[PDB]
Amino acid sequence: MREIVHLQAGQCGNQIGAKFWEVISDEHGIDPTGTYHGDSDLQLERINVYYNEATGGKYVPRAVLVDLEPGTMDSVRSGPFGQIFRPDNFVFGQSGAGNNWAKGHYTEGAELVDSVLDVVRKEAESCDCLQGFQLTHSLGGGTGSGMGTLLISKIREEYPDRIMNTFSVVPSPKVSDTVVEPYNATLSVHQLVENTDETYCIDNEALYDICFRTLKLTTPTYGDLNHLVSATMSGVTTCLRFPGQLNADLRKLAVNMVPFPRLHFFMPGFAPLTSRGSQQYRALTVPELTQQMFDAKNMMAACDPRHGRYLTVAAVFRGRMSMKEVDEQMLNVQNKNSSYFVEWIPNNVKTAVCDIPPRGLKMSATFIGNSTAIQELFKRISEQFTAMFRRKAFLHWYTGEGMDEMEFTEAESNMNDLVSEYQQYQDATA
Amino acid sequence: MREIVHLQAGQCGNQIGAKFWEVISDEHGIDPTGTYHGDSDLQLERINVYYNEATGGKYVPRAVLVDLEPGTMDSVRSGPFGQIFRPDNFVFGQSGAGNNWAKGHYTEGAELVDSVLDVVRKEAESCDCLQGFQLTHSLGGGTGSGMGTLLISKIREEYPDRIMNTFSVVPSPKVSDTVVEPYNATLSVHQLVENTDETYCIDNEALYDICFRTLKLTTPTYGDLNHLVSATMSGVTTCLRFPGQLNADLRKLAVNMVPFPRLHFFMPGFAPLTSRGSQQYRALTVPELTQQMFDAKNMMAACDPRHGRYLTVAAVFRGRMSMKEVDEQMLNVQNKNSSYFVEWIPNNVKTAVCDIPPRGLKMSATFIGNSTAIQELFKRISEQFTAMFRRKAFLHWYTGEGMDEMEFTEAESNMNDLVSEYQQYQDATA
Amino acid sequence: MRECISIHVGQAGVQIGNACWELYCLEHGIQPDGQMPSDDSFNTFFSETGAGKHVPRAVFVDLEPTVVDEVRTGTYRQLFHPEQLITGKEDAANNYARGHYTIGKEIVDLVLDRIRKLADLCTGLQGFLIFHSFGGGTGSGFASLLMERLSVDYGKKSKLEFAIYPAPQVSTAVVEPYNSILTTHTTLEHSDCAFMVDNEAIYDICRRNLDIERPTYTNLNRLIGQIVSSITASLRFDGALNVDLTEFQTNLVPYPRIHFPLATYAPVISAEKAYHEQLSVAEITNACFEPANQMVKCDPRHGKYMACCMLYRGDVVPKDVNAAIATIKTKRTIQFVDWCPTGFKVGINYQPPTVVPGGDLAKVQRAVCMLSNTTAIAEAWARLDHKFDLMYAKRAFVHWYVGEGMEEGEFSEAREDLAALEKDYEEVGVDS
Amino acid sequence: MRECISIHVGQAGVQIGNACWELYCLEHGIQPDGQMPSSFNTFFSETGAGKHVPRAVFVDLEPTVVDEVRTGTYRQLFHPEQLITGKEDAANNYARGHYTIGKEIVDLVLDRIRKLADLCTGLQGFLIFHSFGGGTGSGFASLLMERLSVDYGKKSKLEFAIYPAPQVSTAVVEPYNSILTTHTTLEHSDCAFMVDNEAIYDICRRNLDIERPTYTNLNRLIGQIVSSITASLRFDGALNVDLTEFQTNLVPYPRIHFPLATYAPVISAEKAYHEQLSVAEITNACFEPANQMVKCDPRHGKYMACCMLYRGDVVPKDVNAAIATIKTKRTIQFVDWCPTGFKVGINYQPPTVVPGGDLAKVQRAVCMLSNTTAIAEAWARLDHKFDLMYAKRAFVHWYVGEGMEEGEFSEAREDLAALEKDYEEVGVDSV
Amino acid sequence: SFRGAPMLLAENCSPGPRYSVNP
Amino acid sequence: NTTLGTPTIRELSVRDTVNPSKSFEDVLKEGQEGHDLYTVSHNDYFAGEA
Ligand SMILES: Nc1nc2c(ncn2[C@@H]2O[C@H](COP(=O)(O)OP(=O)(O)OP(=O)(O)O)[C@@H](O)[C@H]2O)c(=O)[nH]1
Ligand SMILES: Nc1nc2c(ncn2[C@@H]2O[C@H](COP(=O)(O)OP(=O)(O)OP(=O)(O)O)[C@@H](O)[C@H]2O)c(=O)[nH]1
Ligand SMILES: Nc1nc2c(ncn2[C@@H]2O[C@H](COP(=O)(O)OP(=O)(O)O)[C@@H](O)[C@H]2O)c(=O)[nH]1
Ligand SMILES: Nc1nc2c(ncn2[C@@H]2O[C@H](COP(=O)(O)OP(=O)(O)O)[C@@H](O)[C@H]2O)c(=O)[nH]1
Ligand SMILES: [Mg+2]
Ligand SMILES: [Mg+2]
Repeated sequence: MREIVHLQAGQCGNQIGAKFWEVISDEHGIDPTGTYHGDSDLQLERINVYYNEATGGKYVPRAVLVDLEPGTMDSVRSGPFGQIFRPDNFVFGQSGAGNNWAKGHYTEGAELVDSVLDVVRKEAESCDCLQGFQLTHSLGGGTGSGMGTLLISKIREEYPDRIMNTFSVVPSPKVSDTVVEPYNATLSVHQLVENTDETYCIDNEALYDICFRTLKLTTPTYGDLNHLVSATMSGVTTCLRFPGQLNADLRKLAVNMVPFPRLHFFMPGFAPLTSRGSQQYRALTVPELTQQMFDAKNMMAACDPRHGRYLTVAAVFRGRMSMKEVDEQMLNVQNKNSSYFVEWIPNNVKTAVCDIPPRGLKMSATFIGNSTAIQELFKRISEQFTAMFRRKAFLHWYTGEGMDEMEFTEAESNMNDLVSEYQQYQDATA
Repeated sequence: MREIVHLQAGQCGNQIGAKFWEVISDEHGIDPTGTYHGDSDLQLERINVYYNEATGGKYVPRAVLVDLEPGTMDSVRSGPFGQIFRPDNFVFGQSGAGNNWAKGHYTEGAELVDSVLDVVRKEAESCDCLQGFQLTHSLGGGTGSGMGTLLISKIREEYPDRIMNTFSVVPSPKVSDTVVEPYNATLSVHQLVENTDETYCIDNEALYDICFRTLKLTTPTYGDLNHLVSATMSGVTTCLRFPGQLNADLRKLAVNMVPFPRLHFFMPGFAPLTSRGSQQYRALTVPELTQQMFDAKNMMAACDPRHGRYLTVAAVFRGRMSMKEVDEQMLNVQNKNSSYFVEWIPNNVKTAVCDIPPRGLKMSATFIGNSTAIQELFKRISEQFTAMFRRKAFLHWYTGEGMDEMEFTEAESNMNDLVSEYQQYQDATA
Repeated sequence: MRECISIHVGQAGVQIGNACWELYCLEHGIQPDGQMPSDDSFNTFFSETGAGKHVPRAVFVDLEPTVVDEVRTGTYRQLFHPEQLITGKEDAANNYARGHYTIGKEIVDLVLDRIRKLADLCTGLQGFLIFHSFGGGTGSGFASLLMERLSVDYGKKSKLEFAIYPAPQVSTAVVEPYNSILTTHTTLEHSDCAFMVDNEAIYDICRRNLDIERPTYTNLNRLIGQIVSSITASLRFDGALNVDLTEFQTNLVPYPRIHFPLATYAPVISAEKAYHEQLSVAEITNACFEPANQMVKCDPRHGKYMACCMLYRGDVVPKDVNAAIATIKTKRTIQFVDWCPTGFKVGINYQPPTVVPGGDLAKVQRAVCMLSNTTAIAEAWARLDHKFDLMYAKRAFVHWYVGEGMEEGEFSEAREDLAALEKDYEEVGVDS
Repeated sequence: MRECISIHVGQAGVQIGNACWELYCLEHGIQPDGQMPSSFNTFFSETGAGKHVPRAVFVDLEPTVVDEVRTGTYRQLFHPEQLITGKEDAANNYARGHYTIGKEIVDLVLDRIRKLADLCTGLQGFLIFHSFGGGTGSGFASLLMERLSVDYGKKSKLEFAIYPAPQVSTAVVEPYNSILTTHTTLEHSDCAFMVDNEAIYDICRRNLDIERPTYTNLNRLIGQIVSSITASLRFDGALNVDLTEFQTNLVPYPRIHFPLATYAPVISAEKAYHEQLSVAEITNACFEPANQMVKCDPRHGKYMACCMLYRGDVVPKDVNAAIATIKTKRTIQFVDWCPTGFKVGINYQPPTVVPGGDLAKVQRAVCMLSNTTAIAEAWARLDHKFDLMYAKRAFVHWYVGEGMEEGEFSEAREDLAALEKDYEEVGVDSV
Repeated sequence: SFRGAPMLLAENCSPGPRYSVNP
Repeated sequence: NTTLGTPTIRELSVRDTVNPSKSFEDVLKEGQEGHDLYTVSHNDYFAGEA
């Protein structure tokens, strides 16, 4: 009908999808067993989007969990909704890539791609009308940043027309957890710009910044950061999954979000974030929802849109409001902050409304923004990559895998080509 | 009416048939004593097909247990359904063949045949209209692969028009339990091509792959080996022993599955093989069977169907189902796989439906298929069989029985002709 | 039903006979009187009588009395007829000459009449288990003359041949290679299968694994009895794949002249070592293939295998048997002949091996017996030809053999008969 | 699943392995018999009856240092075949331990490694422990790496090594063996953990307040270091870090695989419970020059890499706070071609405590693996020592009579000089 | 579709049991 | 008096797995399941029903 198959790669990707599959399961009134204990009829009308039927009142997530190290699935299997999943989709290796991109891309990936390609062929063909696939990974690992790219390269030539989204995690320069982090990312994002309909840029450090100030948790775990990220991907698809006052979906956004095919990187936002003391004294109205929405501190990307020009902005809202009160807040922000919006597109903001609020909250919103500030992310990687690459440091790890030295050169040129035309779009006269 | 006589030759045939008779007894509600404890009239409806009548409301299987060694019949007689057989159906010699094919075929087995022809004629003349003969054996034995080949030679001359099948076990190179096994097989297939309407090539290796992977069994015993055959031959005749929505019998498949008299070799299939865990995540829907119907992991032979073209395909379904989806998934599979299937025969596949489900289940299917992959079975033997024959290795056990050197060349010649014609039909233009 | 008759010859056959016939008695539960206190699994070795007494199917024939008189004065004296303990007044005294033509001929008839009546007792006869040595005069010459009269009497019946091989280094005799060389004609044309084994390799394994630093002759024979019991375990008890003698007799012998496989049994370990060692199937098949566990002092790397016979026993599953054989075949260090990529005969049984009190092996649920026919045994006969030649040049100890009554010519012809056997193995090693 | 095999070599090897397997058994709950009355698959293997055997092969050339273990409390814990002894030792002679005595037992130890490879299914690492002073622990170790490389070209082999102390020395002929072990530790290893006893003596005196330490006190710290390394493998964490991962983020060039470890906190019970303990303080203590177990100052050199491993009750927030605090310091220097030189691992379970030991029960701890250029000065001093020994040709006749050509001494000196020059090239900045 | 997965294997390797022991 | 090694008692009996003792009416009830919610969820129906 409208199905999305969820591909899960890497420990970052595996933990981000467990929390994700938790909240959507909560959204439909699904117990950890997998039956239905919800109340409203609407809680089960479009469960076919993410779930496949099973006997005895059962439903299963439409998931494919892949990780080159077998020691991560057991943590997932002992997790909250560990047994709701279909264990035939646990397709894993034995010897890990050790955060080496080429090992997961060339050496050890080639053995495990066929089995996961069978099981994505399993689920995609099982459904009737497939909207597209989704993939979750990080750009700092060896499997999600590595073999995960190979899956995209294969899946595009098989099914070209289906929408391809990845909630990729970009490594941060201020806090890094891998020395060869720029080497994999430079060789990874090159695959994204050629084969991906759209990619979402989420940085952990920006999640750390939000949890520091907006929420003020003394000890926020990696579940909380996942819980923030899990809100976004539920907020993107709530318009397609539930009836909305005005409806949209992934293709409605994606056609409206991407001016030229080389630019499909987005900064996500999610509006109602309040600390435990701030729930007491607030008035849940749509004006303050926009004020919290458009400040730069709520951003979970690592780039300030006050340093660039907003080319397009998307803001899908969840709950019942008046779109009138939605519409001037759209209009007012475009008029007041005229400089931050480009001139060759008037009406830079696109919105949608889904009637049903997120379950457990009254008002919420999600944000998809493509601004000129994303080129800040790319260039600060290049200052680290060229630092690595001038003295050929950490190069014997790659070259021993059998690939050539020119592949770094062709990737960086595509990076330098991309940011240059990205800069060129910034300085454009009407 | 339409009666069946089950020949039982060799230790492999004896244990398989012992489990086989146990299966259908539960399907027909016959206790180990020999009486009827079932409830449905359909149980006693077509009970004469397999069993014969005795006084006191007792029914007795129609089988001929043949083995050169008297030790196997003690194990069979001590089995669970052990006393239901007739003591003079047990026709056994005192010495074995020693896995020497010429000994069973010529020297010692020719002493035991005359007692065997007495009993097989006895069960033949009791029934007014016998359907056909059924024999199970291994091509790697001495009695089953040896004297058993002689048994099918004579019975064909006596009864020309009745069908006969053989659920023969075909040897495998990666796990070989006998070194003269290619010698026994090469002299056994030459008997099979001349006088056999249909053959079900069972490889023991793939079944170990079946239980380890799909079923997840730590210690699969030889009883679990015999199950998956015992469920298979039960499924072939479940249209014969019970009324069906679309009827079939052994002859309906036999005329439909043999395009030319040389090709009668088939790889079986069974749809609902699922582990204990897999019943939790499963929908008992007929699209789910079709994948388990058509997956190469499902096959019981040692030939991947991807490397050859499907000639004639057959599918019998055991259970109550709408047959719009019988011929829908039918058409979907053939259209999508138009390259693999042969082109000179459109609509390659067969259907049959039995309303009565399997005992302990709702819905079962049995696959019988003729493809070009089966030619990979025999040429593997010829690569290995030619090895010993070139140096005349293991020849004195054969030559010492009073037999020549010509038949080794003739059996290979008849073999090498069969694959060549089989390959010729692989490379054919419509 | 299957039956087997024991023709133990020599002091070695008698001593092994005391060990082995003890092993089957505890296996089946026969009391030292010969009555079961509690189906017919004993029919292969034992025979019922009028008084319900179970009689072993064996003959203990020696040519010196004192070795057998110990059996006559032992605990299990009451388990035989006072006929087949056939003795002789004067022995050959380590002479093939005396035991073939002079002293053996006085009890040819009585030995051959005895084997006739046991064969008359049995209905379905499978084969004969004959135990002797290549060293002793009674064990070599007399065992030869009985055999060549057994070939005429029973043409088809299987004649498996357990024989003791003199060790490459240690020896209890100086004239033993003279007996050994002439006996090869008996084991080449007048046999179906050979189990040549030296005492020296059995000395090594018990010390290294079983912690038997001082091996007496009883410890070696206990390992011999377990190997024999493993061969006939398929006959005595049921299994998932029972393998009779003709089943494995066919599957070791590519050419009529080449019937000399190598025996190997595993696991052989003490209780002190097995406690910290988990036991399964995958590693014990690797135990059959170590050069240090070979019952014959030889290197498997020097030769290549043409046929291998697996005899698993106990709580075993065929799946990991297939899994184990997958690992063995996927190895370059394993070498197989070009004309046999499938060289394996697997035997599966239910009942585990039994343990005798006062023994050495610990009680282990699973075990495997290996019977490997390789060309690595070719060098084993090469050293005797060198040892024979440096006595043949000096004409030493020939007056003993000539005085007893053979022409000297047959000494030379037998040497060429061994030599022809060497080149036949060399043709096997050649790969086209 | 993950598996690591310990191949303890020499007297240092057997004593360190005694310590290590002790604290491992108390970590997981294994009895001295080897049963759990009530994650273990990486270092113990199961039996049918519930017994668990360690995956270690203790091997030496002098039987006493292992027969003490044979009569020790863990006699039935270890499989007796895992204990391999030689009749005679090298007596601190590299040529003896590499070319006269070792080749007798090489076949036995390699067959044992074959047996452990058969026992294991997914093997992760070989952890070898030895010293650079002892003749057996140098030459035998060298030949076993040389063969084990061609038996498993791909498998990772971490090399824990005792480096001869800069001032104190238990032997006089130790620089020759230390010189000749370098070729093997260069061309047959993936990561090496040289450490001297003098700095651990200093740490134990200054921090843990034992005025007269023993070898057990040092070995307990080494076992704690190994436990901190392998805790990510043994149990879950927010960021589990595998050996392949932290071996990736430590080695810039194939010739440079010599990180320096560090552990914190290291303090007594009263001061431990009585001071507030936090991530900022333990991370600052990790970079103190006085807490390094290798007698060199990283302030004299430049860091190229830092592999960080927290353990216990730790939070990513204060992890990143500490990483920013450390980055904002002019005293700590970093090479130009590594603006991001950190890789942090997080593990849930706190480190355990061993009785008779020195550490307190502490809710959080930290290991550091710093790859810097400050280690090359130690090789420079040992080169000076080796030159002043080799000028007089002292003790050369021992190795010559053992049967070795003389020029490989100068060859190994040339190799060390080339390694030092490579370290200097890495130290050179392109500004 | 046609579901062809005869490829799903893990990794396991070890050298040969031929090396001498010297009795 | 004691046997050593790893005896692996059977994981499953494939009789019980694929052809269980579940009676035909119990199979019918299992197929019946939550049929109304199934028809709403994934359009899966029984035969011969509008
Ligand atoms: N393994 C083993 N070998 C034995 C045993 N007893 C004798 N032998 C071998 O037999 C050889 C000598 O032959 P014996 O069996 O002792 O005596 P014999 O066969 O009667 O021949 P004569 O001494 O001439 O009478 C010796 O070299 C031993 O190797 C035994 O108990 N175990
Ligand atoms: N840290 C530490 N070092 C040790 C220990 N035991 C020995 N060593 C070091 O090992 C060096 C000498 O080698 P040993 O370990 O005693 O024995 P070996 O390595 O087998 O060499 P040989 O003495 O020739 O047999 C000494 O200089 C010590 O520094 C120990 O328990 N802990
Ligand atoms: N947001 C988020 N990031 C995570 C989580 N777990 C790990 N990561 C990130 O993932 C990166 C390591 O990924 P890795 O496991 O090597 O990926 P793989 O090689 O594909 O398996 C680190 O930089 C972490 O920042 C999580 O739960 N949430
Ligand atoms: N599927 C199955 N195969 C068996 C069984 N018993 C034996 N076999 C196979 O049959 C072959 C040996 O047959 P064998 O006993 O020598 O037959 P015979 O000589 O005619 O009595 C072996 O390779 C086994 O794989 C059984 O119960 N089931
Ligand atoms: Mg004697
Ligand atoms: Mg020492």
